[PDB]
Amino acid sequence: APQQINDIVHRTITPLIEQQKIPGMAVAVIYQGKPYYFTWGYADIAKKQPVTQQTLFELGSVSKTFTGVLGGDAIARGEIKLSDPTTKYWPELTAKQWNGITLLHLATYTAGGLPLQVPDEVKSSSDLLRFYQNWQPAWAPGTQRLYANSSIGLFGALAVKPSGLSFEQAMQTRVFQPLKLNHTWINVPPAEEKNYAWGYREGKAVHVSPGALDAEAYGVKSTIEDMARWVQSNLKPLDINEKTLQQGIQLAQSRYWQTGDMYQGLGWEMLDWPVNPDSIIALAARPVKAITPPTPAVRASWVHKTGATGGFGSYVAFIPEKELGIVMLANKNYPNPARVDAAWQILNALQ
Ligand SMILES: *C(=O)[C@H]([C@@H](C)O)[C@H]1CC(SCCNC=N)=C(C(=O)O)N1
Repeated sequence: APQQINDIVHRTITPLIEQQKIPGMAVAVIYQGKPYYFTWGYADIAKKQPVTQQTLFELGSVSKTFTGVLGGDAIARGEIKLSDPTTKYWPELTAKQWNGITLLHLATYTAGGLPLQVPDEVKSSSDLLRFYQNWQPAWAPGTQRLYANSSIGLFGALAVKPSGLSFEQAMQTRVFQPLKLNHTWINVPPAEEKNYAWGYREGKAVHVSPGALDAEAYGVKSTIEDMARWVQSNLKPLDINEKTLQQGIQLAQSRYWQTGDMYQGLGWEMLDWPVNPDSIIALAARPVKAITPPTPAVRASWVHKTGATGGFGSYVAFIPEKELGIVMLANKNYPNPARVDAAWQILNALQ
């Protein structure tokens, strides 16, 4: 832990924890390709359990990066094509609004207005089909971006259909295991419960609730160590031995659409580096310009993903061209601006 990294990290995170009243936090900085860990506070306030490098945190929306890479891997395997109509994988989706909506639109939130959340009412596979059949797009496909769990969630569920594997089995065997993310789970096993941090919302300990397509959109839990490893894998995909996976990682970081200064990948979001911090709301509908054809992963990019659950807030960002990256996991959902400002403060300093 070079003193410079210790210094920038502690000087940035200590005040953050104090201002945001965060009970527990873990950070990993990947510098010149190697990880450095830092931990503060509590994983469980009541039982006085501290945050350690083995504490599991709910990644919330950061889970989408895993879904995007798993989708990229299925593409790489030839199991699906992003240009394929959604109906090719869900024939029961006969409603006419689906004509022209492809797996690319689902993966990138450009299907035409799918909702941020699947309604809680949807439980069964039957209610889900009914939800998508009855959904009425406000816009034609590929014209506007509206971040949506019901959009990338459907993408994740359909991308694994050809494999015959459940989404969780596919994720475990095709992404977690090959990358040695041995403490990353969609469902936390009883043996690992001792390490599962509690999230805190209004001072109350809470864990994420089950919901339709939760695994695919916001259901992964992981340790600061596994997330540092996930960041290393995304920083340098070429070191990954599994060909299809190496490929999927690259596909998830290609630039499919542009909205202002940001580009939409599969899961990951990117901005050209260098980026102004200030340049990095329940619903923000934004027109998008298609990148035809998609730009392959650009090394000079700030690649990132923010995510939260009712009780946790997380952020991951990295710059391929600098072999630099960071992961910040907390068991309190605090403002996104504060997460990005802290990450930029640290990475700019190490830049
Ligand atoms: C990630 O996808 C999640 C969710 C839609 O599954 C979003 C939710 C939030 S915070 C929304 C309002 N909550 C207030 N306590 C975030 C975020 O990272 O800010 N991600």
